[PDB]
Amino acid sequence: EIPKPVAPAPDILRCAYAELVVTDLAKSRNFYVDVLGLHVSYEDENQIYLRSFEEFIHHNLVLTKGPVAALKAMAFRVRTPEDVDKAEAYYQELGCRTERRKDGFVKGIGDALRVEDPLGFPYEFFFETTHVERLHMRYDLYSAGELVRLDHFNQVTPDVPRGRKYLEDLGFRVTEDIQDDEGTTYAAWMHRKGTVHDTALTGGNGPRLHHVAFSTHEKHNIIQICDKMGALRISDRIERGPGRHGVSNAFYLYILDPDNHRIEIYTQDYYTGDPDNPTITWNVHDNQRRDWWGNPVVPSWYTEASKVLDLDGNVQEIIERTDDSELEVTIGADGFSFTRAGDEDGSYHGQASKG
Amino acid sequence: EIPKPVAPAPDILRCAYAELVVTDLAKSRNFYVDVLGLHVSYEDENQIYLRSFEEFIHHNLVLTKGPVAALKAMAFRVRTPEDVDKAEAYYQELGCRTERRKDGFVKGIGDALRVEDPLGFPYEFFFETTHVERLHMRYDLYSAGELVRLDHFNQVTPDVPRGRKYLEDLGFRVTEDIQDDEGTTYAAWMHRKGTVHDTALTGGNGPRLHHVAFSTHEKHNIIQICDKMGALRISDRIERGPGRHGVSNAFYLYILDPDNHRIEIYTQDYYTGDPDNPTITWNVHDNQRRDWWGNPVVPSWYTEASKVLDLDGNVQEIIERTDDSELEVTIGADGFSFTRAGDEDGSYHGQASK
Amino acid sequence: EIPKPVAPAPDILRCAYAELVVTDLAKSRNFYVDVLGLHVSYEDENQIYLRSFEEFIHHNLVLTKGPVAALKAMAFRVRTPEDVDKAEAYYQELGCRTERRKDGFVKGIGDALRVEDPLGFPYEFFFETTHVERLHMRYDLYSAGELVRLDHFNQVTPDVPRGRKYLEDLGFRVTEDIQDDEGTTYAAWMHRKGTVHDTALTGGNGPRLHHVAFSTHEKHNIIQICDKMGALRISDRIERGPGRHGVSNAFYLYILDPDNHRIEIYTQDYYTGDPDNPTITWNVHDNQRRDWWGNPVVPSWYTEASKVLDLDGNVQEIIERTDDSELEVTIGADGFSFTRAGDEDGSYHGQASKGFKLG
Amino acid sequence: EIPKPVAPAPDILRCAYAELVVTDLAKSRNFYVDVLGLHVSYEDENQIYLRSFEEFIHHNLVLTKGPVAALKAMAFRVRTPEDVDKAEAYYQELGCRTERRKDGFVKGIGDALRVEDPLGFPYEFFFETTHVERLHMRYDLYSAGELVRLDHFNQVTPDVPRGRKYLEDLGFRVTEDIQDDEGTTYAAWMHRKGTVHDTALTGGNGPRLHHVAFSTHEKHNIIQICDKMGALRISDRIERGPGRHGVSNAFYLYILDPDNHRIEIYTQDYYTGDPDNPTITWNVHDNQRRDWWGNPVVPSWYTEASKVLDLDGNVQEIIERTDDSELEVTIGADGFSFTRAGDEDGSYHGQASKGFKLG
Ligand SMILES: [Ca+2]
Ligand SMILES: [Cl-]
Ligand SMILES: [Cl-]
Ligand SMILES: [Cl-]
Ligand SMILES: [Cl-]
Ligand SMILES: [Mn+2]
Ligand SMILES: [Mn+2]
Ligand SMILES: [Mn+2]
Ligand SMILES: [Mn+2]
Repeated sequence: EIPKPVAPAPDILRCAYAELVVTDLAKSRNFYVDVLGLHVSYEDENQIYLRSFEEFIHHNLVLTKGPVAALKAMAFRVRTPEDVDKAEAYYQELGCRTERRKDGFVKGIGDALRVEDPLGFPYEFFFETTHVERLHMRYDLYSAGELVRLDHFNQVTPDVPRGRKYLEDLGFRVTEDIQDDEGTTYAAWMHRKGTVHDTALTGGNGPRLHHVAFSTHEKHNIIQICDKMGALRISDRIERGPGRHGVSNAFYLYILDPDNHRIEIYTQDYYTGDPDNPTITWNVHDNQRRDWWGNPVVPSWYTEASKVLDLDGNVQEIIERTDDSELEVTIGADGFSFTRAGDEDGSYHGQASKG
Repeated sequence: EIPKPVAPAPDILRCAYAELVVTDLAKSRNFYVDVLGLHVSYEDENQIYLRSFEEFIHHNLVLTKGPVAALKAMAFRVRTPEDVDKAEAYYQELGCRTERRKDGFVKGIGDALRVEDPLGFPYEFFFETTHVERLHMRYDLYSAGELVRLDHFNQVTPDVPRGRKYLEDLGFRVTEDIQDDEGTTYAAWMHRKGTVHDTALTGGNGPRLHHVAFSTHEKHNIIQICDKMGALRISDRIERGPGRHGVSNAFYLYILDPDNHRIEIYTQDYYTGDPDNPTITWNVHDNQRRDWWGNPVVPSWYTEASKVLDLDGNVQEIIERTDDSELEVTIGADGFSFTRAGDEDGSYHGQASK
Repeated sequence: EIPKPVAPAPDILRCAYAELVVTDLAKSRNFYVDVLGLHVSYEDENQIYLRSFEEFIHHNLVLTKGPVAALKAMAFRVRTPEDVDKAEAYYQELGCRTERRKDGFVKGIGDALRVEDPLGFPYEFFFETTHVERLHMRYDLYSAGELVRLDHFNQVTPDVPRGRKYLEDLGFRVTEDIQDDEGTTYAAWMHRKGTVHDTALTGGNGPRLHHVAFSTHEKHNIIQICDKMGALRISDRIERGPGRHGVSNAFYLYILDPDNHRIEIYTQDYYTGDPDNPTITWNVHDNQRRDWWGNPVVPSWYTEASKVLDLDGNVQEIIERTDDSELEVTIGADGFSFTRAGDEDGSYHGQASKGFKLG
Repeated sequence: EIPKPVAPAPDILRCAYAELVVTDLAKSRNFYVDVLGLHVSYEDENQIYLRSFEEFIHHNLVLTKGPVAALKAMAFRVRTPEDVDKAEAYYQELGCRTERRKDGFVKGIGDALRVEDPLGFPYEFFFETTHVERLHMRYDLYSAGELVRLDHFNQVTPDVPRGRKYLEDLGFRVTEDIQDDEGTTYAAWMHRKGTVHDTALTGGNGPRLHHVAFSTHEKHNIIQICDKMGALRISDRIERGPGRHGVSNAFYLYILDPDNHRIEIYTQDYYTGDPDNPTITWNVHDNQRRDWWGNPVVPSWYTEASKVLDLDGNVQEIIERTDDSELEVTIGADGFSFTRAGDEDGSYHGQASKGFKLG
């Protein structure tokens, strides 16, 4: 349904940064800098530019003060300056609204193209960026919970197959998905950089941003984030986890920022860079697909997500999913999940796992 | 109201082993050897004797085939042979039924006393045991989920202050407990060996054995047990966790064996060996007391536990707790918990967290 | 010196496998399977095919019985079948000997090109491979020392800049190097897959193979390998480490197989996939460049490496390095190393760090 | 030849704290607080009082400014106030100099006894101490290299059996030792608290203090301390390690403070609280006894140690060891070590393991 342009797709390297609108810059600074330990590349009264421990581009996260908390831009770095031209022609062919600024939208980025994409998301494509001191060996700064890289974005959208075809045309390769036996797709993960993903589509009402994810080196670094949150008596801002994912095989944690923006901490997925990387499809009723240990997924994880803005800074209208709901079919009143396919023992009827 | 005997208490070193009755020995062997990686000290068609990586006594766990799954004995090692005689005099004065076997009840244990204690639990006291190869440097045998020591037992009993005073008289020192402002005690942790505990009392219907706990070296060893259970498609046997405890500060996991005996995997609690070790009391409504990260405690954790046997091998009758229920006051319809004391944000009412 | 062909370079994905010749197959199997825990894809009386925990191609290591222990092939996977044709044309233009086998040189590989490259190394390029069960979530098999991926090769060659230019034309990008203030390059690291490297050049007499490297998930996995070697009373086969590298920032260990092939265990380097990834140059006299903690580099690490074979299976003759020796200028008799640039305190004159001298 | 007193020994709980004299209080503070992350209980211009993450007594380390860097006191906590009286009666019957202060020698300690013991060391015994906030759940403060407990002291003394007999009479139980086949003892480890040790004797010229040891939770915490020292460009202050010990089975690191006082970081030894805990005796020529991975022990580890003070604050005279030297018999020019007992393969003669000789 989204047509494949004649124009060549831009060569996209990876997810690079997100710009998030926040309502209280000081509260958000405390969360991202004092709790999570992200490093400040630049800040003033209106914005905070933050980067992970191993990054050399200017930033991985921009917090911009504004009236309505929302995603303003999800940015991907492209391989060459000429790929920004290619992006612009590609989205024009798709009949999408675009805006190009030779000196960038945010500090530390040069020539950049922002677009309202066919799923209603604000994508940015850029090459030029101000290099900063790469802190990868600054063990004098290293926190027990250190965030080392930006890993991926996750987007909520009502029609996953529609979105998947579009991202595949753009060069993303699907690595894992969740489907049922009746032709419904609930989620898909897709990559450029050779990890399990750079973005993912989660079926639900949208456009909304589900989360932004950062990596740590080791599993104990994620445990430390939880332990620190207990010590600060903000354990209520731990939403889900820590756990092992089924899809992706990564160790994970979901926490909530002061404006409820969801942040995932993630580590130790696998290499997907080969072009015949085997795709893995999970059944939606498999209770090890999201948490490998079978821990229940809290309904807020399925229902809550962040608003996204269009290029004028207004919130995008939400379009309702009409396909089956992953919440309803697994943990709702008529839901079902299994531990072992075909075994009644360890299955759950009309409720979540573990009691 | 259990009287302190005039006879001197035995000098208890530590928790040493449990004897669990299991209904299918082969299934049980799979779980404890093939899944959990415990080391075989002896086996035959009726029993399997198992030890942890760093143990030098004969075993930490005896699995005995029997008709009804139950705890048969929770055993403590005493300091000297003469302490077995002390234990016998002590429990006799308490009015308890005792049985002394000079050659032991199980293989690899010598002179031993088993008793039906004042709380209805089958306790064993022994000194003599057959030493075996201590495997602590056998990294050729080390598993990614390696269980390295036996850490503690946890007992369900209806009146916590009654049992606590009894265990204090026996020389156990309380390290942590959970109470409310009305003065109810819901749980207590107490030690001999200088860790947070050797045994613990959980308020509930009893006597029942809540769990036996083994320790690992590191947190990732516990993660691996979860990951392995996923791969074996037995994730339904993960009951609760993994988590960080409030009480004890240990990283933890609870899993269920084939007869629904609960095993805890545990690491990185703190030193309690000083006699004035500060005792920590948590409020029952504090949602970080059990899981520090505020994860909810599943009802089964409060309501399910193993039967225990008397010295004839019959199941001990159960006494209902009359004091307030921790389940009811925290996650029941009239329950509540808080993240920050006095703050409605982050509080849960008639509802568990998350 | 090595000219850039007009013919386009093949699109190389990653290092994929090495074929090592071994003298006693059972002894080598004991090391790679029983000690290190690699997974057997296939074996017979002549060869063992092994893969890492997360691999889905047929193998990462082939062990082949032969009279003389040596590297027979270092293999790189290319993006498409047509890239194997490109590789053949590209190396033919370079004037190199090449051999094309439509059904592969080893089991589990299809159409494959082997070349004697301009530096004397036996490279293989292929696309087609038999997929196997990817064991990445088989935690029922996971070892305390589990090797999860093949990471890189490291090659000993006398003229590092000559080889560096050749690999750059082939599309490898240099991520780090070691140089001095007098124009000498002692080593360079270069990648295709977006980690610090897929291969590396170490200055010395060559061609010889320095090592093949496998990665683990965490640092404790590497510690466990050491601990297990102690328990098996083969700690004499731990050559160097464990440590933190300066170059690459990875945690590491070097061990020696039964034929003295060196294997590295490696974890937690950083992302290099951006095309303007900053290139890091370390000075050869910086005592934190190889081991970040300043631990001395044992002389065998600089002097010993494996023979490599030509396409006929004969050993390649060794060409002597005439550029300065990293060993000699850092830990030799007239050597020098520093902890802090410009500070005499924490410097070493004519011996290694931490109170040691060359044996 | 130290007789067993008729007076009963005090009941000793554990090692509790050390008082180290340091020459520059600010530079020592940088090391212990800014580099190592210890927690300040009290400080002024003359002294800094430091504790570990899980401690509830007032301190584990007192840094006292003075002209000559040295150990001033190694303190053990006793079980009851009455045990301080017992310590006094015990050491008086041994004919040792004692000094008793009802209000303590350092802040946060009450009634305390210091003695110049039969081996020349300044021991303190106390019960009373000021309790402080136990930081064990303060994960808002927890550093990547967090030191969680004080674990042990290690003493250099010329005659190990003489010292060991005396400590056994004091209630310490030997867990491990190192000996040769001709009856020389090189080192012994001994405990009260149910870990491998609270103190240890290392054969050498003495009295000198070899080190004080702190524990971490996990192995990666020790790795971080090394990594941080590299980042701070003070890797020259990493003396030995990191490694796995043979004796004790603990993961370890040795670093040097600004006055060259040696600090060990240590984790994951085993339980010794049972009274028949099996001893382990290692052969001095076993190259896995100190480092299980066979890494060489730097000569400074055998030769260098801190001065100790008498009760007047003057340095104790040093007595030379007449028994054989562990350095000499293992890594010296006539030394040897083995990987496998009886096997020439993996053995080292007249040099250290891994390819080094003494610097
Ligand atoms: Ca020069
Ligand atoms: Cl998920
Ligand atoms: Cl709990
Ligand atoms: Cl290196
Ligand atoms: Cl040692
Ligand atoms: Mn995610
Ligand atoms: Mn427990
Ligand atoms: Mn390497
Ligand atoms: Mn020590």
